[PDB]
Amino acid sequence: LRKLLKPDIERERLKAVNSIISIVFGTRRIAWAHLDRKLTVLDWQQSDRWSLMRGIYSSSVYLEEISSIISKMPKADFYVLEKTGLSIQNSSLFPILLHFHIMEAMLYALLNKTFAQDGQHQVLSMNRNAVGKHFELMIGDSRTSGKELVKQFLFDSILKADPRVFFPSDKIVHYRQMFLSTELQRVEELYDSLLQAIAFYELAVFD
Amino acid sequence: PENRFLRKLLKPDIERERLKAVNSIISIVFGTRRIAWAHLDRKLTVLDWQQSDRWSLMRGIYSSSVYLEEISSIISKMPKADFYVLEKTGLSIQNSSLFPILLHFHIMEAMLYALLNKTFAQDGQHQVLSMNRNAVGKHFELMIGDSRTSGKELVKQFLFDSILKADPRVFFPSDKIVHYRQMFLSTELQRVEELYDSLLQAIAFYELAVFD
Amino acid sequence: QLSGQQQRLLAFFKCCLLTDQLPLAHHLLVVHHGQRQKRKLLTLDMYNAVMLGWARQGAFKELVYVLFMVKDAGLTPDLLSYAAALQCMGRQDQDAGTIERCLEQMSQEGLKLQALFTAVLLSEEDRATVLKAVHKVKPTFSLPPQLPPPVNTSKLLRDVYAKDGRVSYPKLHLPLKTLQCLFEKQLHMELASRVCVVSVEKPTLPSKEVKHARKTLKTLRDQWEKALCRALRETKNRLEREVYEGRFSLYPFLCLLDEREVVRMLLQVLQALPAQGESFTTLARELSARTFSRHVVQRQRVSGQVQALQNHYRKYLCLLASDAEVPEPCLPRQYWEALGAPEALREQPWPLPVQMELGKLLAEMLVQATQMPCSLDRSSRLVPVLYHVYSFRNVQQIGILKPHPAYVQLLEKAAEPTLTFEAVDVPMLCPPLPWTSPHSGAFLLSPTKLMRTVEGATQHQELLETCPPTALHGALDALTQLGNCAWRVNGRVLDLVLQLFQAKGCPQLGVPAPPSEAPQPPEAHLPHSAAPARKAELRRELAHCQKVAREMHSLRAEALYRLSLAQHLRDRVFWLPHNMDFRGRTYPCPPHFNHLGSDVARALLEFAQGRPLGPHGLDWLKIHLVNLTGLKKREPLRKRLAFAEEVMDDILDSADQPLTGRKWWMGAEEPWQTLACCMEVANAVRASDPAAYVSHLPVHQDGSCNGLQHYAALGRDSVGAASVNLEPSDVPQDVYSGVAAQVEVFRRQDAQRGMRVAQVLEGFITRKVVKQTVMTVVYGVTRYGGRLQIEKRLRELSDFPQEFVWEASHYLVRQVFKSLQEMFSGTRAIQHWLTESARLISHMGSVVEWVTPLGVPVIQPYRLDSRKPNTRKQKNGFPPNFIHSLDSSHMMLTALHCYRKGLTFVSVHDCYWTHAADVSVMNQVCREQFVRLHSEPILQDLSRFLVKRFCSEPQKILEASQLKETLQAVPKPGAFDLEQVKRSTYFFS
DNA sequence: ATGGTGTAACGCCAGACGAAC
RNA sequence: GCGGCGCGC
DNA sequence: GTTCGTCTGGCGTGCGCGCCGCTACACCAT
Repeated sequence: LRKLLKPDIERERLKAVNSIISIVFGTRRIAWAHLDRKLTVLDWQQSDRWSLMRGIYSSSVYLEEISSIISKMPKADFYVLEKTGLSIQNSSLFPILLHFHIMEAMLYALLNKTFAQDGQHQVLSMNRNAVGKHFELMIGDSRTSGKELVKQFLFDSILKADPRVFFPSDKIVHYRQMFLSTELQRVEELYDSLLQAIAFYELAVFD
Repeated sequence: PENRFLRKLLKPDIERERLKAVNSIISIVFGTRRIAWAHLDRKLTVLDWQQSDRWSLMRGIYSSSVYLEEISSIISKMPKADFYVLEKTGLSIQNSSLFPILLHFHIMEAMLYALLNKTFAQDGQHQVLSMNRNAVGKHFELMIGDSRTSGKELVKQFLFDSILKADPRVFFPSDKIVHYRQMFLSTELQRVEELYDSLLQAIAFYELAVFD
Repeated sequence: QLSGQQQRLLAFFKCCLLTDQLPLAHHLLVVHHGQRQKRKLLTLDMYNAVMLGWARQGAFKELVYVLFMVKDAGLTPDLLSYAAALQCMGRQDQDAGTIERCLEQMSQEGLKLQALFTAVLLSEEDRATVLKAVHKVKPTFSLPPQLPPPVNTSKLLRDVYAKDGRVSYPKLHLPLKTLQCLFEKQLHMELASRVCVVSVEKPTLPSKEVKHARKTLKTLRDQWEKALCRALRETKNRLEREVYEGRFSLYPFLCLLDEREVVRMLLQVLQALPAQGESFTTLARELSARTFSRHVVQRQRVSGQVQALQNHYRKYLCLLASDAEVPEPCLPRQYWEALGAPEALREQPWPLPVQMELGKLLAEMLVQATQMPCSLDRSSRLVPVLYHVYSFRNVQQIGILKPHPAYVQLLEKAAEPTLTFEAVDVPMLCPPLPWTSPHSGAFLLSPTKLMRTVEGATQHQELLETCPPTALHGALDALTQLGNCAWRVNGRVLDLVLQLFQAKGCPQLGVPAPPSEAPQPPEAHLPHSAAPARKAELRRELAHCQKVAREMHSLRAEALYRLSLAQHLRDRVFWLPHNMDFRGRTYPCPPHFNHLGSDVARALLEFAQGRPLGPHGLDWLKIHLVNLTGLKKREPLRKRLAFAEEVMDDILDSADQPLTGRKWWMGAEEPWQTLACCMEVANAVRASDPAAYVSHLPVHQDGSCNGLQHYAALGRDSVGAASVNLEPSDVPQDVYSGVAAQVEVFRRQDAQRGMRVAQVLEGFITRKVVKQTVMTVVYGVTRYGGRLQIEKRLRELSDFPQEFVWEASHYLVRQVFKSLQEMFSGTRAIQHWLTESARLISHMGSVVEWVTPLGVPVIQPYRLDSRKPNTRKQKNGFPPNFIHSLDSSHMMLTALHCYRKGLTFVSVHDCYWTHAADVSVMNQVCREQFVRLHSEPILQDLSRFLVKRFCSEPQKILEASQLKETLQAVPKPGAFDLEQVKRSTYFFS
């Protein structure tokens, strides 16, 4: 149950959470979802294509973009990031493997607002492959798109069986209209963020 | 002209007025096993100069949580300053065999940009800078072909000279100069180039950016 | 409890024994003993060291003082202490009363008199003085005289040392005096530690700027000599003042050498420093290694070991000389041990901290002393030549000493026409020293390891010293025989190869081309208006030209050194002393120019001693020429000989006009070897009596797929033995073609069965497709690697349907593995048996160890950072290493039994080379020993050995029972009769 | 001609880690 | 020391 | 604290030797 989440957090600390922020980033966009302990999607948004991954790795631009991005996020008990399966052996994917780390660096430093005083980690890295295995999205040890499953969560309501996630009535219009407005574009971060939040609650909090 | 060279050396671009209005800086140079910094004011007085040797980073693993722990404990020992200057190496996204270093440095440069810019979220003013190492070498005439030489001799000259009246380039406090000299002599047998290049980077920053 | 600082102090005291600086050791020891916190650091070995020093100088008073410090430590005197006391009493000619009291006090302490002469390190002068001291009180004390050396009683090595039999050991062609002179030339060369070779690159071009550059470099080298001398003496003064205090320093180590040798060594390292820089630590290791080495050289020079080695070697040459006889015919090792032998010892190296400190000291001194101006055209500013750069070398950042670009450009303009080699890199100019132990052999002064453990693995050597001496005798003799082979350079072949090399080169014949022939980019860049893609296109083109230029430079330098060594040895007779790897295969020690080299390297080499062709010498030379051409691989011997008689005219034309004739030799598979063979046959047929023509050319007899031959012999596989020419046949049997045919019939079976893969592979199952796979299976090819090889053999066919690589490669690797499961059932059973056995053995936390049928211990060094064993490389590496040890044993047996018949024998693992006059004999021995090797229960002895070795520790019983279960599950042999190998013509052909 | 500066796809074992007594 | 190649079995 | 079980991920023909080299390229100015 700790093979997915790093660093190691006491299971009691995980089960006492009130709300989390699930963050998934790609090479051109980043998305996040705010879910509380009642599995209610308090927020779910993504920023348009950013200015990173333009051939150069300037730390000032990363600080500006990431700061402006996390400035729009509310406060939460834990911030979950994606830990990809990229290895230091794939020289073709070195541009990506660097980018993610830079992201993962600043998010670890900028979101742990109380780490300087109490030394308690609030930013985690959740294994993407294990999130795929949880939702049975694996095909040959490779994750497929969870777009159809998110579509089911968004448009299918009472499936004559217990729901896995809840959407507030004042926000379901914005969520579904966001889904349909971004259906033609590759927005796997938007889906995998919500799926990662649900997987976090089902695996770490309510087992 | 001078502004263009000032754009090859300093990144990101900082207003020249605010740059010339600095009271004290911290020059930071980090490697794979050590990190060192020196706190110098506008009077070229070395208020502090130390290194956090023997860390748990590198050694095969790149854990962002451990990076946060180590870098946080390192910056806990640094005083407040008007600007934080880092070393900008000549490492490129090429040379595939040494990519592990280029990642490590970036991680450092990432968190140092995030943890030392304590007021950036409100005013959007950079307090962490990147100074080109090769240009610092050209400033001290330490360049041989396309490789920078050791600045240990210049630091030793700055440390162990009594004459050189007027413009000593650097000043050492009497209550700390004994500790500085004993530190230098205790690290003379070991290659601790970060310790020297940090102080040299501070002096070069003051001479090139502040008192031009 | 050994400590680093204690190591530094003990090495200081011993080094002071070397420099005869007794007052220094007494000063430091007294100061250390006088302080409370420093007295605890001293050890009995140090007091015994200074005690032995005063004993060698005959200082009774100081030795009594040291004894007082021993009892006041308070330690107790041991064997070395009483040895020092007795030595001082004997050298000073003391009265018998003090010596008697010494023997009675020694009897009261419980020490034995013989344990002193067996357990104490004393030189023959020290042993002589101690004996003279004992003979004053105990005059009838004699050390046990041990004279006879035991003869190996191994099953396979019994007849090699048994006195029953007519031996005709071969002698060299050189007389006694000439061999003694060659010994003098090799001794001088090793004492110099350097070899200068004239560079074969370009002819005599003095030029104008070169003269000025050479003058400037000479002046700078003299200035650096003076600066290095002054800085060296000043450093010795500083370290001496540090010895004046109670602290250890490297002063006596600097007092070990003639200083001028230190300066010349530093200037040599400075001249050989690469332009890009070296790791500071590795430079320190090099300076320390050379310092220690030259220290050993001067020590042997001044201690009389060189003179005693003269008296020994000159009497050893009586066995090898042509104009001298020996009392009884015997092997070189036997005669060498019968002569003396003193053997002596080598100074144990310093601790690693001493080495590092000395090396870094010398390097930094070289940095401080060497200076130069700004060069060009003296200068107002003067700067050093070496600089620290602190760059990134291999992942981790490291300090690199880098030369100034003016110094690099100065050396490039000077164009020094000479090359420098190490004394151990060039072949010996005299017959090497016979191997008598894993620590004494090969070169006369430089030590040579017996096994090729990479980077000082220390593991194997102790197990080589553990076994009984006789157990190694066999190997120790074989390595001598290969070393005593006298070689010479073929003048014609070298003249032609050089004529091509100095002009434009010829990569088609293995002659590297100069950088002048590198591909140029046509044309120069034309940026930037158009186009952004053309900048990257010309970028990649320039990258390709630089890649080809660099690789051409690599081959050009390698061949420059090899051809330069060949030229330096043109008018000389040289020897190649041999060595072993951890598994047991033999290799020459000079790596650049030797017969294990490429085609060009082989053609340059020929036997120094000739041999008359005899009745079939010329015919075997013709068969050997056809073999070198490779044009009649599949044909029997009779058709090879008839083919040679057919192309006789092209042979003679190729011999007469090599570069201007028809160039028939240039088309052969081994062109240069074919050319030299063509010259030999041409000279042979043009003699009045070809049967008497003296031939020097080596004839090869190689075993086709030797690994599969040893596997098939182990498993007694019938079909496999028929495939690798173990069964007698009128034509040579090809295993690759047979495997291709078996895979073909499987393809037809699955094609009629309905398999889609077999239908598209119709007409494409060829020998070249399965050649690399079948060949590399013996080395551990799995289904994945074999699938990749088959892919590599399917993509280039072009006439094959699109990709279809997955189905065809997977099905073809499954069918090749199955085909080998039918042809080599016992082979794959044995490979899996050894694999599983190594899996369990190494899983128990122990490396795999075994013993060859000749008594040679083999250990695998695969470990992971004591150090835990790397079980993966153990389990994957055990079978191939075992097979390699078997063919090594076969080769060594062939060498010994051929030596009993007076033949000249050399070997390339499975290629047996001899004179054309003796080929028929060698093939008769080569098979015989083979039959005698696998006739013994190799798998049974290995299984019982591993049971006694690894299934004996009563700790774990689970793995002892499962491992004892698998080890005792020896696969049953097949039906093949091994004796048939004696009648197989193409077993070795 | 030379130097400086500006710009561009599968299966198997094993090693390690975590849990359990 | 890693990397680029080359060579023997 | 040690041992056992699981899982996840890396590897998949072996040993022996030898060269060389560790931002780059183009153009403008001296």
